[PDB]
Amino acid sequence: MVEANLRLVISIAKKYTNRGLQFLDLIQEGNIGLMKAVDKFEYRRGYKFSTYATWWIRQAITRSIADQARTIRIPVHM
DNA sequence: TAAAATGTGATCTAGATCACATTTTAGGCAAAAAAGGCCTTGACATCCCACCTCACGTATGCTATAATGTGTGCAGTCTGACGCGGCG
Repeated sequence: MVEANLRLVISIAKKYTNRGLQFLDLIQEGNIGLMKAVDKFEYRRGYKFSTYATWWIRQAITRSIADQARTIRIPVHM
């Protein structure tokens, strides 16, 4: 599953590899959200998988950029 | 020889005498008491300490139409010598 959907991970990743942090870190975090979605996904919902891990990936990257990527940590609320 | 010094002598005038009683008052010796030095007491004032203390802030979780191989805006190519790994 994971080795299959790596291209989803990288595709979504490089929408956000504008000069925020760096490519490969967005990619790696994307693989983390991917592994979550593989751990959680239900076939019985019968939907496509792409959407599910799209959400999960996007969460993971979207707050790893914010936790990291600065010398001064601004937490999520600000 | 000009100009300053020298005798008339009786009539006075501010202080000293002189023995003894009474003050004083030292000065200096004993000290009473008061006001510092010693401590205490009551009363205040201000805390240090810390002991709590709720609101706001913060660490973390999912969101099911679906979407799946970068690139990406740069460098302008300095150059002469010296090592080293191919390169026959």
